[PDB]
Amino acid sequence: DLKNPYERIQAEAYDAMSGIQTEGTDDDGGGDNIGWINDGDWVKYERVHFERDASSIEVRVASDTPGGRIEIRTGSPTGTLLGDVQVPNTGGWQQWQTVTGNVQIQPGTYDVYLVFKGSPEYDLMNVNWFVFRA
Ligand code: NA
Ligand code: NA
Ligand code: NA
Repeated sequence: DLKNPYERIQAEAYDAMSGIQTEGTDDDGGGDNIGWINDGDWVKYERVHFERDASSIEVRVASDTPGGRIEIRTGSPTGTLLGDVQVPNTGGWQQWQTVTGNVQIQPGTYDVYLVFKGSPEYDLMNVNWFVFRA
């Protein structure tokens, strides 16, 4: 029941969340995405085990609005920021692109949170999956 950050983790496979909902995705491979994302919402993935330092994250995203950003934190939604990712308008809620951002994560096992940030006035993005790189 550990999660491997160096292979895709599906965003709907969260252990806790605040503010979001899931739906079926039109992205290739099918499956699901999280959506209805607003400024301050988050998702938690428990027991994510890094055997080696991570230096970036890659996230599969879509947005019909101006987008926003994803903060990577551990331990709690307020835990130290380890990196972030900018998410642009992609031309629609099921128009998918992969974005990346730097992180610094040392080996260990963590509760990983993706915390969504942007304007409070519109929903920000959809997320299919994410994966870290060393
Ligand atoms: Na929301
Ligand atoms: Na960044
Ligand atoms: Na997914």
